Amino acid sequence: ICSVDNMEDIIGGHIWIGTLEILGGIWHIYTTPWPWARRAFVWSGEAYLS
Amino acid sequence: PNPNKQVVELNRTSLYWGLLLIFVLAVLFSSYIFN
Amino acid sequence: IFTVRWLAIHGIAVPTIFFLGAITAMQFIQR
Amino acid sequence: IPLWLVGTVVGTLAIGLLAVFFYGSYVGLGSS
Amino acid sequence: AIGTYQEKRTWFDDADDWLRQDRFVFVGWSGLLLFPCAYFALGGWLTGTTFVTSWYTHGLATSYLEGCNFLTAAVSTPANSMAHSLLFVWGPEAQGDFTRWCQLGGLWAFVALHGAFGLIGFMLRQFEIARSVNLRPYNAIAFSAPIAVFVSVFLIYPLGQSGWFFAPSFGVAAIFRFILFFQGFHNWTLNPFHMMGVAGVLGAALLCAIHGATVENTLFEDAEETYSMVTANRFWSQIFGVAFSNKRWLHFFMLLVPVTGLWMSAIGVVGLALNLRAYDFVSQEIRAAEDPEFETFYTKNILLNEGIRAWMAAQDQPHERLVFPEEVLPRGNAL
Amino acid sequence: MEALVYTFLLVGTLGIIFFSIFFR
Amino acid sequence: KLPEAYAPFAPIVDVLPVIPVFFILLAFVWQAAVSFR
Amino acid sequence: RPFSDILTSIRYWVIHSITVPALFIAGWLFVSTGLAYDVFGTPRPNEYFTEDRQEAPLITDRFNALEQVKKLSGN
Amino acid sequence: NIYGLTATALFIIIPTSFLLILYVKTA
Amino acid sequence: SEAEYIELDLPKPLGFKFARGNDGGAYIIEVNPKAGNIDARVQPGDKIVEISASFGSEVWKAENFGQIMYAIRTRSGTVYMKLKKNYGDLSALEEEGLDAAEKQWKKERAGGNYGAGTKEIQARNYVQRKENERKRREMFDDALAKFKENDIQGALVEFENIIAMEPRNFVGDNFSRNTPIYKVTQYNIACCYSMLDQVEEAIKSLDAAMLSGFDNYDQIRRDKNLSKARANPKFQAVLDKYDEPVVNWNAVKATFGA
Amino acid sequence: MLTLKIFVYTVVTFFVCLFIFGFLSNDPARNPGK
Amino acid sequence: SWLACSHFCLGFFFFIGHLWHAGRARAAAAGFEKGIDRFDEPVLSMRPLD
Amino acid sequence: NIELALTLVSLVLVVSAGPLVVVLLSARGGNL
Amino acid sequence: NSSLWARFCEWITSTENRLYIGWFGVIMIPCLLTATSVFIIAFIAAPPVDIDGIREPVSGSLLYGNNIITGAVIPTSNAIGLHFYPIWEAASLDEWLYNGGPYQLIVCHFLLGVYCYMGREWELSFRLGMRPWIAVAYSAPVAAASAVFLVYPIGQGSFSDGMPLGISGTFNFMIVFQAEHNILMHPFHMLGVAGVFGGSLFSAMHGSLVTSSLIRAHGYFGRLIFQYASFNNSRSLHFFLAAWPVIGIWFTALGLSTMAFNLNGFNFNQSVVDSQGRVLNTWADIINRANLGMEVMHERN
Ligand code: CLA
Ligand code: CLA
Ligand SMILES: C=Cc1c(C)c2cc3nc(c4c5[nH]c(cc6nc(cc1[nH]2)C(C)=C6CC)c(C)c5C(=O)[C@@H]4C(=O)OC)[C@@H](CCC(=O)OC/C=C(\C)CCC[C@H](C)CCC[C@H](C)CCCC(C)C)[C@@H]3C
Ligand SMILES: CC(C)=CCC/C(C)=C\CC/C(C)=C/CC/C(C)=C/CC/C(C)=C/CC/C(C)=C/CC/C(C)=C/CC/C(C)=C/CC/C(C)=C/CC1=CC(=O)C(C)=C(C)C1=O
Ligand SMILES: CCCCCCCCCCCCCCCC(=O)OC[C@H](COP(=O)(O)OC[C@@H](O)CO)OC(=O)CCCCCCCCCCCCCCC
Ligand code: HEM
Ligand SMILES: CC1=C(/C=C/C(C)=C/C=C/C(C)=C/C=C/C=C(C)/C=C/C=C(C)/C=C/C2=C(C)CCCC2(C)C)C(C)(C)CCC1
Ligand SMILES: CC1=C(/C=C/C(C)=C/C=C/C(C)=C/C=C/C=C(C)/C=C/C=C(C)/C=C/C2=C(C)CCCC2(C)C)C(C)(C)CCC1
Ligand SMILES: CC1=C(/C=C/C(C)=C/C=C/C(C)=C/C=C/C=C(C)/C=C/C=C(C)/C=C/C2=C(C)CCCC2(C)C)C(C)(C)CCC1
Ligand SMILES: [Fe+2]
Repeated sequence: ICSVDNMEDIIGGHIWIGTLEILGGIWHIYTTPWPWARRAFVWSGEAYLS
Repeated sequence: PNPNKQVVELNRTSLYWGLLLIFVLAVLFSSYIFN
Repeated sequence: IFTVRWLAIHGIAVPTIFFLGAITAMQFIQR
Repeated sequence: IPLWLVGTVVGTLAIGLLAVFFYGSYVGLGSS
Repeated sequence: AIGTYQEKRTWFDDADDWLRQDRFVFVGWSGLLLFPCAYFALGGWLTGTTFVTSWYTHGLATSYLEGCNFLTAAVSTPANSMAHSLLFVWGPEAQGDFTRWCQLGGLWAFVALHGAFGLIGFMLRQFEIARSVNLRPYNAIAFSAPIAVFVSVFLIYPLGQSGWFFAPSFGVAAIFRFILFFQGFHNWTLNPFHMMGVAGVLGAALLCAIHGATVENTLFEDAEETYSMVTANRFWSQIFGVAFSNKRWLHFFMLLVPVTGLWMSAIGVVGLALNLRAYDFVSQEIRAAEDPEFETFYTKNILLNEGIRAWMAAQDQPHERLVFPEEVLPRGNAL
Repeated sequence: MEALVYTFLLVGTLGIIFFSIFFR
Repeated sequence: KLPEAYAPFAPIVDVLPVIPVFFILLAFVWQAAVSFR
Repeated sequence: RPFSDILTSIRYWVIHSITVPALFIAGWLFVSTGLAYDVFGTPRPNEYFTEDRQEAPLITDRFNALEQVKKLSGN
Repeated sequence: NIYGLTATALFIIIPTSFLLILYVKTA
Repeated sequence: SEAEYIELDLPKPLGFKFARGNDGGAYIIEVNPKAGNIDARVQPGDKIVEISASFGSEVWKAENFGQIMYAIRTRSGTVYMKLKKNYGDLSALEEEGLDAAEKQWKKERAGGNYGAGTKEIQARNYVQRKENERKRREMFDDALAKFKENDIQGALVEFENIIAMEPRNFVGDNFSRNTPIYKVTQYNIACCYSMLDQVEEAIKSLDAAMLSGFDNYDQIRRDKNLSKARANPKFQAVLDKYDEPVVNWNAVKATFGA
Repeated sequence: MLTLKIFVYTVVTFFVCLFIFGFLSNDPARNPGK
Repeated sequence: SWLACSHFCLGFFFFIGHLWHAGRARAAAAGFEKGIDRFDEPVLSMRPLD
Repeated sequence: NIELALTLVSLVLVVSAGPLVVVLLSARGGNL
Repeated sequence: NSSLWARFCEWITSTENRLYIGWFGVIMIPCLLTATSVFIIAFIAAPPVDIDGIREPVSGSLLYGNNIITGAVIPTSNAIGLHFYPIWEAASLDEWLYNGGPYQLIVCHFLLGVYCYMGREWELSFRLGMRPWIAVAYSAPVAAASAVFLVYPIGQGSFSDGMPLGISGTFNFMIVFQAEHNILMHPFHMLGVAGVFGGSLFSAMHGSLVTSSLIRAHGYFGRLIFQYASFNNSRSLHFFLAAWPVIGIWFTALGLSTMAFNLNGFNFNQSVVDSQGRVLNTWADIINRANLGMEVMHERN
């Protein structure tokens, strides 16, 4: 991504990331992690900090 | 007789220590001895 | 009063303070 | 006098002396 | 009174009793040699870095008074004209004139000699304290390594050279100058003894870090050892392949690595004192000379050493009065 | 020759490593 | 430079950026006052 | 006697309130007045090079070096 | 270099043999 | 050195611990401070010889760990337990053989050395753990065979015994932190308790099973043996606690309007 | 060269897949006593 | 140069912090944060031959 | 000159803004 | 994973192996073995490499008239720069070897191997039930390796500037690096030298003190040094042993990373001047003269 060569690409990527982050936010507010997610991660404050 | 005599003990770890030391010195100093 | 620790601390400190004063003085020296 | 206050004062004076030394490092002799 | 077999009290007994009292600072008999000598070495270095100049010895202005900072301040070695004169305040040069004695660079000799005797006194202090509480003086034996390094590089090396001028001056930038001087002239990196010394130093740092990390990580939960030797042994057997099964031998190895490294470094610097240096491989030199296309990192190192020598000798050796014209100074584009 | 003796010394060192880590 | 209205207030600005270092030192000195509980 | 007691006590501060500034001022006068240059032989910024010598000084004589340094310096 | 080769061979041989015979004496 | 042979009766079972089944005995290791820890006869490791079952008219007197655990957990009434702790009532939960072997290892570990004594104890512990795993597998097979014979008492006793000798501070190759048999046995006792009318203890054991890395939720969803346990709402409560719904349908329903 | 490229890509993909699936296999860190 | 240097230093430090905190989080989840249990250890249950 | 004096005054006021709070808490209230 | 009733998963995580493989080892062992094999092969025999695209074939192979000390794996050609140069991009294997591709192969595989080595250290810290920060300590040499092999090429824009995989090559890289960035005068490398010297110092002191104490400590060190020892408890002493070299090497690696992006060491050239403005020499500008020699002799052109 360090090879972006025009503001058009930067703003398009920012549109995409903003939309994706909004969708992920409403997804995470309305969802609980899947069993594989609950199994593959340590769920503690220091784990999230890590 | 020999009232005070003790056979030298050199366990396996000391053997490998000595062999490694000798071979390391050899690889280090061969490039200079050959010159 | 004039203990060994007293002598050591003073020998280390009095020259230290004098040298700190000298260094600070030469900080604002000409040129 | 509290010991912690003494330590704070000593540290502040030491920081001031260090700042003076660096200032001289940037102005005066040894500054080019 | 007090003694081996009803020995009358003498002055020596009183002096020994006073010198070995459990006060804040253990003075001991070796204290009489350590404290004056070490104190005067530190004071001489600090005074030289603060006030005394190097203008008349090295043609440099190296002190806080002249405008140098901590890094560039140093107690420069005497001029090469002084050769190996110890430069006493009462010597045939600077006959009692403290000002001129400082100008002659004799302050470096003061610091170096008083520091050598302070190191001797500190080793004797280690011996005395070890005997006081009845412990083996392995710390004194360990300190034999830094004493060997100091004697080799600050005393034996200049003694083998043309004078004190080429000793390492007591300063950060001056020590860097000494290091680059060895690189350029002696090819001290290529010396196998320096190689062994750097291997020992890096291995000692590795041992320090690894031992600390493992002892802190193999600690026991909540007279007895506080960490699991078996756990560390298993971890290193199954990670690296070799592990220490004995704490005694482990700590002795930690002692032995840096000491051996520094001692081999001292031997190498003794060799360099006589210019007995592993500078070049004659076979590679002749191969490069006969074959211009042939080139390796060793030949490049020799070229860099030549560059250092030729470009630095003009200012680093004023006594030689070398004036290299621009056309003869070695350059990369001139190869 | 010179390269072969260097390689022999290096492979001997590697063999010592292997024996030390495995042949306890 | 700063706008003219704030021109006399240059010196205070010159010490503003260093204040986070003063905050970490403040945490340390507060702990010292607490005596490192 | 211990560090905490001795530094906490006001006796230390009052006895050293007139000494530590005295030593600092002593150093300041030692430097500013130029006595450091005179006693330690450090040349002043305006006397590194003389009219006779316009390069870094060099001392050649080993024994007769006192006079050589006297000549090389301003004296 | 005949001298260097001989010296390297001797340095490899004699101390290795000394250590090995010591091990045979007491393992 | 006569045994106290005291008697203790309390409602349900709180503020108590248990020992391993390696010695085929049950001992109260400690009393939990969260509940009524007051106990004159159960203040230390007491080998409870007899434990009457409230449901059964007769008073059981077996010394097996599984028998006593079944009696104490199945009986919701006061019941009764005969603690046969000695006069000293010393902590002897780990009977083993003796400390002569461990003496060398302790002396060698205090000195920070590995050597051979630690190696000897390592080999002893390895063979002991292998034998323990083999015995647990054999007991599980026997319990399943009795299950095929429809003997809930014996199967439950065997499962409790299997869970008894769980290796303390276990660390599996795959970071299990629990023997593979542990979760299976916990789920099996959960279902057996559920179909034996002990709904509350069944839910507690199912929670223990889930805590010990049990992931076969779908099996729990469809299991007639656990059907009775599904009657209690605490079953769904613990299922939600350990298996939350992926998508909060109620949340989107609530936000569908305002 | 293309055959070597495909072989190396396959090897790297296989090893990375083994790594990821293996860490997904390891049981989650839990405290037996709490 | 200043941005690259400072942010590389900060990124390296924060990766080291990830290592530290992730190790500590796994230890806390598994109960190894305090240390090795003195009464018994995972090593003491393994075959002596490493 | 005057700007440097103002900068020094601001610096010392900043440097005291925190120690003032901690000493006030240590003396007044005692919470700290 | 899950191969033949999860037997492969059991074996990879099995601690009964003489050397614990682990899931991080699944990537370390192939990467490290590939790097080892390619390094051995290149050191023993490899055609000379144009370390710079001036078409000067520097030779670092033993068969090409080199010894162990001089032999090295030459950095990748400056023409390649930071471009990815595996075997399949070169027109032929001879061209790949002639441009120094083995150096990128070894460096990439070795960096992945050391990262997975930190990973294995964590894995066996967790498996054996101990506190996992040996990986954090090992991150220091790994950080320095990345700085000299990866970060410095990134900052300088070419893998030709990475440290050669050799001894004489290492010395040449160090001499060049001092020439171009004044490594000695940079405070981070100064801190790293302090870290290494103090690591050796504390290793020697700890070894001596523990050896003397093990008759079958605190008072001896207390009377020896006048400020006594703060780390009276052994746990604090061992943490200090871990921390000093580790953070020293962290900081020297970071210093090198900064110089990769052209942030050199302290430049005190002409720091002190005469009243008339004449430059007065110090040790700084003698170091500068040495650096000038190294710089001019480096630029073979
Ligand atoms: C920083 C922001 C952030 C964070 C911390 C999380 C955290 C989480 N998400 Mg959320 N998510 C986010 C942003 C975020 N998400 C966004 C923006 C979206 C919209 C696309 C989603 C959509 C989303 C869904 C749909 C789901 C999650 C899930 C999860 C959980 C499982 C772990 C995970 O994400 O996979 C860790 C990563 C992987 C498993 C593999 C990554 C695969 C990507 C596509 C590969 C791309 C590689 C790329 C080409 C090269 C990268 C180079 C360099 C960065 C290395 C975890 C709680 C899951 C969950 O538990 O449910 C709640 C789930 O089902 N997330
Ligand atoms: C007690 C610790 C101690 C030690 C070991 C040293 C050691 C040294 N100092 Mg230091 N010094 C010390 C304390 C010490 N000093 C103190 C307290 C001061 C402050 C006054 C100084 C001030 C000082 C200066 C200013 C200088 C030194 C110098 C020296 C060196 C040369 C000294 C020398 O050979 O003449 C002294 C040696 C002797 C007196 C020989 C001792 C042997 C016996 C006791 C004398 C003979 C007695 C005998 C019965 C009579 C014989 C008669 C005969 C002639 C017929 C040497 C490294 C000089 C040097 O090298 O610097 C570059 C230097 O310039 N020192
Ligand atoms: C540059 C690196 C370095 C320094 C600075 C250093 C310093 C020290 N190590 C000591 C100890 C040790 N060093 C040891 C192993 C090692 N030490 C090493 C490297 C070093 N050791 C290495 C590599 C090893 C491994 C072998 C051991 C085993 C010990 C100890 O027992 C001892 C200790 O307790 O550790 C804390 C102390 C000596 C006692 C004393 O105050 O001197 C007393 C004598 C004096 C002061 C006179 C000598 C004066 C010298 C000549 C310098 C004078 C000039 C200036 C003061 C310095 C100029 C500096 C410029 C160059 C920048 C001191 C803190
Ligand atoms: C073609 C090919 C192959 C190329 C060849 C490559 C080549 C070009 C170079 C190699 C040539 C070569 C070998 C040159 C180097 C030669 C050299 C100079 C050698 C130095 C020789 C020497 C005698 C020097 C004297 C100083 C000396 C003794 C140094 C020794 C260094 C040394 C071995 C350090 C220790 C290293 C190390 C990794 C230790 C780890 C040990 C370890 C696992 C302990 C951890 C641990 C900690 C605990 O706390 C506890 C409790 C336990 C239990 C425990 O375990
Ligand atoms: C006359 C013709 C013959 C002449 C032969 C002259 C040479 C003979 C001696 C040869 C050397 C023997 C050495 C034995 C070596 C040996 O067996 O040591 C063993 C010994 C430790 O002894 P222990 O405490 O194990 O003793 C237990 C007893 O039962 C036996 O020692 O080590 C030491 O005490 C000193 C340190 C040596 C070991 C460390 C060396 C440094 C590490 C190696 C460096 C290279 C590694 C790579 C670094 C990058
Ligand atoms: C010529 C200069 C000085 C003189 C004459 C002097 C005098 C004294 C006196 C009279 C005491 C009281 C000791 C007692 O009551 O037992 C003392 C103690 C002390 N002074 Fe100084 N002082 C000087 C310089 C300094 C300096 C510059 C410092 C610090 C930078 C300092 C730090 C101390 C300390 C730490 C003590 C405590 C010593 C102990 O408790 O044994 N002194 N000094
Ligand atoms: C704005 C921008 C853009 C774009 C952007 C984008 C497109 C982004 C994306 C992003 C993304 C897409 C990201 C991703 C990420 C991912 C990650 C980061 C992952 C991780 C993973 C992990 C970490 C894992 C782990 C694990 C596993 C493997 C399993 C087992 C367990 C564990 C946990 C270990 C453009 C260029 C246009 C423009 C400019 C900039
Ligand atoms: C904008 C503003 C301002 C301000 C602000 C702020 C935010 C401030 C802050 C401030 C602060 C926040 C401060 C702080 C300070 C601090 C200090 C001053 C500290 C010190 C410390 C010390 C001195 C220490 C020491 C030590 C330690 C570290 C511990 C241990 C011991 C010792 C002693 C070593 C002004 C007013 C200008 C104006 C208006 C508004
Ligand atoms: C008789 C004699 C002599 C002697 C002398 C002396 C003995 C001297 C001493 C001196 C001294 C004894 C000095 C001292 C000084 C000191 C100083 C100069 C210091 C400084 C310090 C500093 C700078 C610090 C800093 C810091 C910082 C800021 C960081 C944090 C912490 C600290 C605090 C570390 C003479 C040479 C004359 C002559 C000959 C003989
Ligand atoms: Fe230790």
